[PDB]
Amino acid sequence: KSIKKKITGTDNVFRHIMEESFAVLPEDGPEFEEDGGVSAKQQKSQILSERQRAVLTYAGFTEAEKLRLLDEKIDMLNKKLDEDYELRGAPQNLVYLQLRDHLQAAKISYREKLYVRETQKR
Amino acid sequence: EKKVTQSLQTARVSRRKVAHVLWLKKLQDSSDFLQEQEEAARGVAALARA
Amino acid sequence: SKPVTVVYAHASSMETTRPASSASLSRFLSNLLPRLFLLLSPSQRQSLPFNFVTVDVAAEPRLGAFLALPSVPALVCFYRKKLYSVLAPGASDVALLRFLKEAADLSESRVSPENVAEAVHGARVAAWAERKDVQCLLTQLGVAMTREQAEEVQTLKNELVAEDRSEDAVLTGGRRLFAELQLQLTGDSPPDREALST
Amino acid sequence: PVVFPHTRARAGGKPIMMRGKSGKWHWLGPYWKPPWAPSNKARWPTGPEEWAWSDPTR
Amino acid sequence: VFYETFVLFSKRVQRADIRQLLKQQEALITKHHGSMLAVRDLGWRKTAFRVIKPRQGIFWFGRLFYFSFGANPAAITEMSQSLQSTNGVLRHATVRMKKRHNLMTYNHHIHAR
Amino acid sequence: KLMDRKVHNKYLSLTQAVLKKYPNMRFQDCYVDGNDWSYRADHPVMQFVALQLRLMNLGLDRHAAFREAEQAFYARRMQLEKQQKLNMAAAVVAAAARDPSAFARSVPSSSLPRLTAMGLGDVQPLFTSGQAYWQFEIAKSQANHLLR
Amino acid sequence: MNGCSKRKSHRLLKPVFELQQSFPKIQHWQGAEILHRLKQKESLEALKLLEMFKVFNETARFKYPPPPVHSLVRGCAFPF
Amino acid sequence: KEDRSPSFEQQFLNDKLLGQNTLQFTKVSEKGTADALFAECLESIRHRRFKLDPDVDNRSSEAVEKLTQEERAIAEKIFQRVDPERKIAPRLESRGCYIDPLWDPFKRVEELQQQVAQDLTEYAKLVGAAEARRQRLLVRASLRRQYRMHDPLSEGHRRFFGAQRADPFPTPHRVHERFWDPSPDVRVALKNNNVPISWRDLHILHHFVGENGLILPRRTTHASRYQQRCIFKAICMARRMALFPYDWKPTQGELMPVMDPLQYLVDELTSRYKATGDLRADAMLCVMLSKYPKLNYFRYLQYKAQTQKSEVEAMQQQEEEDRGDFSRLLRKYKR
Amino acid sequence: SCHRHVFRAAPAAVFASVQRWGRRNNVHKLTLLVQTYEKPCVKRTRIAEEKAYYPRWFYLRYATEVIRYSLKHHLRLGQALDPNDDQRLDAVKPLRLPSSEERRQHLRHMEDVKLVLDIHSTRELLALEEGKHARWGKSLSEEELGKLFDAKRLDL
RNA sequence: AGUUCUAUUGUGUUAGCAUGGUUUCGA
Repeated sequence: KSIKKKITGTDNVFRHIMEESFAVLPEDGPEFEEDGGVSAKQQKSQILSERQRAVLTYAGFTEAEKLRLLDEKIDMLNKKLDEDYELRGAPQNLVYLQLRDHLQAAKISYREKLYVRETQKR
Repeated sequence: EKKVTQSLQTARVSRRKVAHVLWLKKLQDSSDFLQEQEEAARGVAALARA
Repeated sequence: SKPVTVVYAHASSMETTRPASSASLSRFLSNLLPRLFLLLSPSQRQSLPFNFVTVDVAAEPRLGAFLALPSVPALVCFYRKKLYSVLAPGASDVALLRFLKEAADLSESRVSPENVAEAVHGARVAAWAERKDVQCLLTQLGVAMTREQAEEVQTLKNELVAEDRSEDAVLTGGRRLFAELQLQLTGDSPPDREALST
Repeated sequence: PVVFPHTRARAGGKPIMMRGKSGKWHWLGPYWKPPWAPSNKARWPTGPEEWAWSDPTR
Repeated sequence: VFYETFVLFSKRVQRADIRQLLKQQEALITKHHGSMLAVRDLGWRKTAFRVIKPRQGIFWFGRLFYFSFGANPAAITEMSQSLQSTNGVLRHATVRMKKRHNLMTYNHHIHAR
Repeated sequence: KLMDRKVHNKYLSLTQAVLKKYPNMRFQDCYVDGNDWSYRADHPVMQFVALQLRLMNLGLDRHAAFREAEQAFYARRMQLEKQQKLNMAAAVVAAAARDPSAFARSVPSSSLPRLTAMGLGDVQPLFTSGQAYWQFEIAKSQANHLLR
Repeated sequence: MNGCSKRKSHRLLKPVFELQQSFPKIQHWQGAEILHRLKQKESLEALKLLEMFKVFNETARFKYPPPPVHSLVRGCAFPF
Repeated sequence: KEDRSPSFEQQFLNDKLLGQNTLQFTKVSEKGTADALFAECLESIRHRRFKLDPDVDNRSSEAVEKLTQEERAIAEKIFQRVDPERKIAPRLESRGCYIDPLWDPFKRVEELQQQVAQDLTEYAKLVGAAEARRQRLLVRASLRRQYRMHDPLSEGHRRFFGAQRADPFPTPHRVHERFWDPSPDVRVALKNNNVPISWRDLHILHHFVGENGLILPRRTTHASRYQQRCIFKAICMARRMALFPYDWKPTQGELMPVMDPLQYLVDELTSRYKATGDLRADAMLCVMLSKYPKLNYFRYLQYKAQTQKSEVEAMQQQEEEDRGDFSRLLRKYKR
Repeated sequence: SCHRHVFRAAPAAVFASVQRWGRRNNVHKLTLLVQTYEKPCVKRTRIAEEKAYYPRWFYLRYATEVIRYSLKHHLRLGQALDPNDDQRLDAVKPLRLPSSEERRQHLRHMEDVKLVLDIHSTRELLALEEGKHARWGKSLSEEELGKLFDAKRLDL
């Protein structure tokens, strides 16, 4: 209203609150949080991690199936690193070379874990 | 068998009255002037005797 | 176990960086309670007449809904697992003393009234009342015990509702007459026919 | 136990509206259920709606 | 039974007048075996249209007040007539206190959700 | 014709509760004539309620019939529908003859079978809620554009 | 390979000529005037089209013609 | 690090494109529990592997229209019965309750997005940064134009393809009381949280009034017989109190119930913190808590007290290092 | 009261909107009634008569809409609805993938670049499934994945 | 059918108030 006849003799309360609120949160600070509201928070509780997804996928597998499957994977992997590009010793890429080493270490680690410490549980 | 229904009727009305007391308690708590006047009254009582 | 359990509800998690109100009441409450009985040390927690337990409102959602407190902080009392009067925040100093006085009476040394002004005034640096038992206190204690059918404890409270008082008969009169009947119907020997008729 | 229904006749009379330019009722108003009306279940088969209030305690 | 009254003040009403007005009212309450419940304030309120009250002038806004009480049912007429004679009060109404719907026990979560 | 009698239609009241708990039944068979939602014998809504009334004839109560009907139809989804879908999907993976490594003159070079394992190509899953299908079409479009 | 099993034949998809509303029969002379007013606010006329649906009532000077009987008999003769 | 610029901060999340940012995978930290090490190690095998893939997997084709004008109307109307208290929208953030996390079709996006970034090897390999910049703008334009392609039920779809409007059958206005389809916006206001509407509810009576200020009939507001009489009383009384217009609709400055002014502010702020999570709102309430202890804070306290899910999640992560997956299998073993 | 603003519109077009506004509120009807004094008896019969004619007009108005709508589209509805009618897809080409039981039979009646295209294409599929070319291409039989692979080893 | 209690109220009576057609006034 342009006319100087409205409510004038009053105290502003909104500003007071805001003014006092700068102590806990500066004006230059962020306006929004990554967590978001209820809609956003639900998402974070449903999405799974990279390591979690792998365990769930192979949860139903057993020792008799995992060991056999792994041996087949490394068997063909080596065949493509000794006679794939004829006889070479300096490939331009390190895709299969880097994957072969990682799988080999896992097999060695399994050998050390026999039962817990000793052959017998006594 | 009529006496059996007498006990049931007493229990039925008893539950209805219980809910009524809760509503009145709210008013008392929610009321500010009631408490303020009451508080003041008590204070003067002891001062006059002392 | 102690039948009276005082639950102190507060929300100090949000004020970990800048105390505004939550810590203000803790400083005064922790310094006044010990002086009136003579978070807290385990040694001094056994001499109190009620079980003082603290719970955080802004830590557990299940408990927050059960109490359903419109405000924060606020003192909530209990007696034999039952709701009791709740002291709202922002009250005067006299209100706080009142709540504590009634808390120690439900369970049933104490500071005499002559030395009450010094205890309260001296506890404010950190930065009982002369009224007898309340009428509602005795009535609330007899209504719940009659279900348990006591023998020796029931007679005591029956005798403390009529002696040199003759001041409250429209409220406590109804329970007084029925209280005597229960006692007469508890003795092993048959009751007296003449006594019941009168 | 075996009990038969009672007569549908009741005291009073049918609703009547006073004549003339002054519109007013004589005995009963518009909200009058006759004793020969059908059951409420058949008259309102739809029942309360989903957006209706479940507590008419105004 | 319990009763409620909503009084709309004017711009020409100071705090002096408000205290006086309420004190007068309490006289009647006590007379009829009653007791005041609580007194609250609602602040200012915008009016949809201009109010033209005779011998008072024209106003566009006012201060809205609310107070609860309880007395005999016959005390409503006496109270209603007193407000009209007094200056400042341009509009008022008395509403009976209901069980569920009330300004005491039911004041939260109205506009939100 | 004297033996003709009129019976009360119990499906009007029984069907109201079924849709309230599971309102995702109207989506199925929507474009077909006869079905109205402002139902045909073949509609899921009519099938589920039919078993409830039949079971009650033996002596079961109204509430007990709901539990029995829910479990009876649940097995058909997991033991027949789910098994059928999964069985068919498996065969798709085997169709890896397009890869050059499938026949020599080895590590596969194309990721065609890998994509079909997650159910994205010619092998789509079957859900129950209508919201799941609404979001599924969104994903497809998203991935389509990025290819280009 | 997850498409619909049944063909699409719903009325909503394919508009057709029908009346999705019921009303008591109205006198021919009463409805004739109403229809004329609508036409003033500017093939076969609308009055005749509505008559086939049995919308009007059987008044004194208006009766529903009987079905064709003399031009609908078609029988076959064979031994037995 | 090397010249690594993922698509997460160069392609989208600017101007128009930040409107929707759906999270695919959670983030714990950079270096920490075993989960952090696996995330980067799995990434290392990738990237360089995108270069040796063949060009046959690129099954690119034109996107033809899916839903026709006559078909989208049926789907739009049938989807309102399941939730008449809300409007249909692509709620991508709540897909977990309807789609299994493992069978989520959105997973493909994650893989695909990483590829596009990696494929931009031309930044400085062949032509240099000179021309690289130019090409970047091209991709932004393309995506912005086609932003409407992800919503067939929306009006954007039709505009793109350029199809004529639908011609629904003429529905009669006069209907029996048995059939009624009130709008979602007005349906929620009628219930009023199972509370009868009174003269104090000024923000709800503004809907049941015409331009001239007359009382609408029972065939327009679509309300029950009992509440129709109550509504007429509330609006009538408000006018006598000079709290409602007499020949026009209310203004924006009079849409507030009869309550404590301070209560309004508090209540208002709580909704914002729950929908989008405004930081400013949270701060305001914090201060007000102490300043006005005599106020209702039930909703504010409950929301904060419900943040315990973050603390418990730490225990699950801590046990994950010791192969403690038994907590997840038990929850899934429901049957 | 009604107020309208003219913006990029001819005066005649705007004037046609306000004219129809009075009909909804019966502005004209009320203006004339108050001019002349009407006896209470006449209003008793007039008020009742308006409750029978107006409802009939609404039903007839909807009927005219269908005639115009159907005229521009032709067609006509008939008694075609029958419960005893299975609405099955006509010609219905799309079907489930073969289970390998019928694949072999197909090659038996198609051996004879046009018609010989299938040769060496589907045959390699069968060999690959049995595991003849590649050691990793061997698939699983249909009789060893349902008996003790899905009915007992279910994740749930 | 009838009595008691509880929810519900454009049915009878009711003095001041608000709005409005007509009418009235012109520091």
